[PDB]
Amino acid sequence: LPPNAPACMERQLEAARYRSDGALLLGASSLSGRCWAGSLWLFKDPCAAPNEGFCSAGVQTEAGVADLTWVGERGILVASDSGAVELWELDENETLIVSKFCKYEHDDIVSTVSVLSSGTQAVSGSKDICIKVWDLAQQVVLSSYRAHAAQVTCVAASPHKDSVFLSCSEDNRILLWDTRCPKPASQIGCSAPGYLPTSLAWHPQQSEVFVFGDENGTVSLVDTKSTSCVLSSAVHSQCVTGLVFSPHSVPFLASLSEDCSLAVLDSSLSELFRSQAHRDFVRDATWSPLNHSLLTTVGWDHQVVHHVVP
Amino acid sequence: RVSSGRDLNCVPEIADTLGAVAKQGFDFLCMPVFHPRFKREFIQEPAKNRPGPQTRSDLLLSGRDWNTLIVGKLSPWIRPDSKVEKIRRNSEAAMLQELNFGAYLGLPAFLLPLNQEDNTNLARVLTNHIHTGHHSSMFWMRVPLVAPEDLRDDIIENAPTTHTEEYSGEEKTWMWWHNFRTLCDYSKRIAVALEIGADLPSNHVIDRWLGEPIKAAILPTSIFLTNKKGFPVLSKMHQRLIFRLLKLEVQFIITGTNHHSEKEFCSYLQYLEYLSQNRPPPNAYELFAKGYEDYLQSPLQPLMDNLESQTYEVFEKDPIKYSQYQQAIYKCLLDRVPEEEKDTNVQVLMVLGAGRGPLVNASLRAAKQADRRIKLYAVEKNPNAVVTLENWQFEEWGSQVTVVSSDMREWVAPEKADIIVSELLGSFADNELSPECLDGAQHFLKDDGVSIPGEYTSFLAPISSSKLYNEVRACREKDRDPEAQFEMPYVVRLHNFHQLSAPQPCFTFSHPNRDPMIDNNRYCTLEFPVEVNTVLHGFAGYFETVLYQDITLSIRPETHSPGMFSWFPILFPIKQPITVREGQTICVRFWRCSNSKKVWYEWAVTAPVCSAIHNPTGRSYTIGL
Ligand SMILES: CSC[C@H]1O[C@@H](n2cnc3c(N)ncnc32)[C@H](O)[C@@H]1O
Ligand SMILES: CCn1c(N)nc2cccnc21
Repeated sequence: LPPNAPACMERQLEAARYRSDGALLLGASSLSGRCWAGSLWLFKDPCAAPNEGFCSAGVQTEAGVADLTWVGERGILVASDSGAVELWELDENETLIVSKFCKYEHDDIVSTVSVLSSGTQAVSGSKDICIKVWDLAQQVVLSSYRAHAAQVTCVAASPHKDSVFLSCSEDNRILLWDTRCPKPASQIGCSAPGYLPTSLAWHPQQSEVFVFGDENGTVSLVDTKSTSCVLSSAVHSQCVTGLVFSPHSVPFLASLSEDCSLAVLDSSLSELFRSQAHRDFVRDATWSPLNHSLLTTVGWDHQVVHHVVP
Repeated sequence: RVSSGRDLNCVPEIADTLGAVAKQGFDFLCMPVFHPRFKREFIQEPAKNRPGPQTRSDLLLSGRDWNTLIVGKLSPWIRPDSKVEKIRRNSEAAMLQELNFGAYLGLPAFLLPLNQEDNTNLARVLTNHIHTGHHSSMFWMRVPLVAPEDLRDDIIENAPTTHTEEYSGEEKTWMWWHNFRTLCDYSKRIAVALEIGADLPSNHVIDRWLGEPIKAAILPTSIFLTNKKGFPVLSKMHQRLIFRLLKLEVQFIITGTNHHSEKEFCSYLQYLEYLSQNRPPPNAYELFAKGYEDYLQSPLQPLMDNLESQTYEVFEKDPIKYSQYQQAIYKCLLDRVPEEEKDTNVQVLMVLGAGRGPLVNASLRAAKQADRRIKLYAVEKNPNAVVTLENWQFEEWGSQVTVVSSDMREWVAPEKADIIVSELLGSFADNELSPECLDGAQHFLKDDGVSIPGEYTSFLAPISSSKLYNEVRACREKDRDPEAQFEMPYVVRLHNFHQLSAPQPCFTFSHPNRDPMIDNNRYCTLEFPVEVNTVLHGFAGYFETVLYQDITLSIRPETHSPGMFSWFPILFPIKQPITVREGQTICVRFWRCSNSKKVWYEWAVTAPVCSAIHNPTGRSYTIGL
C-alpha cells in the first residue's frame, strides 16, 4: 500500500475505467458493516487488482461512490452518497490521489456523472430528481434542471457535442438534452411506454444513435433521427445496469446486469460472448486501450475479471 | 418550543452522524437502516447467497437511542408496486426485512413514501407487518403537498406543463394518502409526513389536509430564501403554513444539503425556533383548552347522575358565565320593580339546580346592584351539593335563602316565583333535559313570571376529521354493540378538524312554554352547501342561549362568548365516512325522541348519500329522565 493508501479496500466494486495508457481506475463503496464509505484506486498493473498492496495509488472518500469518471488522464470526477460531486486530482509522480473540489449541491445521493466532450464541463444526476451542469475549471453549477418527476438513473454526454447528453429516470422518461435550446430537454424513445430505462450508451461513431437498457433486462438500439425504436433483444433476466461499446472499428457492446452475467453483443444486438464469472451484481466494464480484445468487469463479489472476447 | 429532526440518506458512521446532528440541535435523526444503494436478491442464485452482514450492527447505539433518537427509512429501490414481477417479489421481501429490522431495533417511527398513485401492494405489505404482533411504533407516510410531476420545470420542448386550471388534479396527493390509509383500514399507526416544496399549491389543496393525522412536516433546505445578512428564512406564505402546523403541534424535519454555507444547519432550525417563539402567545381559553384537544369525553348527565364536588369547582371557575347571569337578573329586576316600589316590593327568585350556590350568590350580587329586594329558593336534587348549600345558608345567606332538597318536577312550592334561574344546559343546549326539568317546574312560576334563560338553540356543522373518526372507532367495548361508539355524542375540544359548512340552528326551546299541548320531541332537516372536496366524519354541535333580552351565552364559534371556558363542543359521529365533492350539499336529519323514562337523539345523513339512522330507539345512547 503506497503513501496515503488504505490497508484494506471496501468490498463493493462499483466502477472500472482504463485510462488511454492501460492503467485502471477503481471506485469502491462499503454498502454494509459499521462504516458506509468508499475509495479510489489506480492500478498501473491491471492484473494486480483488486489487491490493495499491488496498487499505484489509493484514497478514502468520506462516503460511498455511486458513479465514477476519468477527466482526461489525471482527473477523477466522483458521484457521492453525500450529495457531493467531488473532483480528485492525481499526483505528479501519480503516487497519491488528492481532493481538488468537493461540492454539496445535490439534496440526495448523486447517482450518475458524465464528462461532456469539452472536458471542462460535466453533468451529474441524483435521487433528488435534478440534473446539474458543472464548470470543472471553476468548481460551480452553471445549470440545474428538474426535468424529471422521479430519481435520475443515468446521464451520458454525447461523444462530440459539449451541449448534448442523454438522461433517464424512474419517471419512465428518456431525455435528449441540448443546452443551446431555451427548453433544453426533449423526451425521446419507443412508440409505447415500456419498462423503466436503467442504462444509456451513445454509439461512439454515429452520434445520433444510442442504446438503452431497461429494468426488465431488454437492451434497445435507438435513432434520435427516426425517433423510433430500431432493434431490441431480451439479453438479461434482470435490470440492465451498464452498456459499454468496445474501441473496435465496428464496435462490440458489453452488457452487464443484476443477473450477475456479462453479455457481449454485435451491432445487430445478437449474443457473441457471455460470462457467469461473477457471483454478485456486475457493476462496470472497460475495454483495454492496449488490447481491444480484453474486457475488464468488476462486481459486488469484489472480483476484478479480465475477459478475452472472441 | 419546537421538536425537529434531520433527514439524511448518507450515514458513513452512525456514531458521528448522530453526535453531529445532536450538536446542531436536532431532537432526532431520520436515516436508512440498510445502505440505500444496497439492492438485495432473495430468489435468484448467485446474488441471493451474498455473504452478510446485510447491514450495520444494532450494538452501535444504546436501546434508549434506537427508542428515541432514530426514525428509519425504507430503501428507495424498494418498489412493491413495480409492474416487473421480479422487482415486485424482491421489494416485498426487502420491505418486510427492513420493517422487521426497525421493529427489532424498537424504532419509534419509520418513513415510507407515497410518491405515486398506485400503492396497493405497498399497503398490503405494510398492513401485514402491522398484523404481525401488536406494536406502538408509527409509520410516517412521506407525501408531497404537490406531486413531483406537477412541480417539474417546464423545460421539455415536446412535453409542456399544462397551465389549465385543475381543481381535482391539484388535490391528487391527498387521494394517494386517502386510498393508502383506506386500504390499511385506518390503522392508528399510519400517519402523514407532509413534504413541502418551494411552490405552495392553491389554499384549497392545503385545506385538503386540515383533518388528517400529520405527525411531521418535511422542509427542504431548497425552499428557504436568503435575507440580507445571508440567514436562511421563508416566504410570508411558507411562514403562514408553518404557523398553521405549529397549532397542530407536528414535528419538523429538515431534508437536503446546506445551501446557506457560512451558516450551520442550526440556522434553518433557529429560524423555526424564531417563528414558534414569535407566534401569537395563547389566549386564556387556548391554555385552559390545551390538554383537552381532540380528547373524547361522555357528556355530563347531571339529572340522572349526582355530579362530583370537583365538577362543581370547575363550573364555579367560569366568572364570565356568572357575570352574564348577574347582569340578566340585574336587568330583569329593574324591569319588574319601579324605583317607587323598590322597598315595598320583594321578588321571589328560585334557582332551579343550584349546585353549590354560585347562581344564588350572583342573584344576591344582582339584587344589591339593582337596589331591589329578593327572596331566594335554592332547589337542588343532588343531596351531596345540598350539604354545601345548607352550610352556606346557615353560615352566610341566613334565611333570605330557603334551600330545597328536591326535584323541581316534584317539589310543591310554598308560593309562585317572579323569576326562575337555571344553568341546566349541555354543549348541545337541551342534551341535559333543561326542557323537561323547566316544564315540570313552570306550574310554580307566576302567570307573568320570567325564566332565565328564556330561550336556547342548538347548532350543527358538518366536519371532516380522519383523526376524530379513528378516535371514536377505537372506543369499541366488550359486551355491547361493536358499533355503539358511533351512535353516541362526545364532548370534545375539536382541534384537528375541518368545518365543511357554517353552523345552522337545530332545535330551539322557550321558557315559559305557553303551548296548550307541550311536546319536546323534534325533527329537523339541515342542508349544508359544501364548496370543497372532503370526507364527512360527523357533526360538531354548539348552542346559544338568551339569559334575558340582549344578555346571552354562546359556544357557536361565530358568536362564542369571549373568555368563557365552560362547555366544549359536542360531536355526533357517523359509522361510515361519506365522500363529498365541491358543490354538493350535505343533508343531515336529527330527531329528539323520548319516553317517560329517557330522551335521545337519532340522526341520518340523506345527501350526497344516505347513512344508517344512528341510535334508533336510543339503543346505544339515552339521557335519563
Ligand atoms: C349546576 S349543573 C345543574 C344542576 O342542576 C341539578 N338538577 C338537574 N336536574 C334537576 C331537577 N330536575 N331538579 C333539581 N335539580 C336538578 C343538578 O343536580 C346540578 O347540580
Ligand atoms: C354548570 C352548567 N353546565 C351544565 N349544566 N352542564 C355543563 C357542562 C359543562 C360546563 N357547564 C355545564
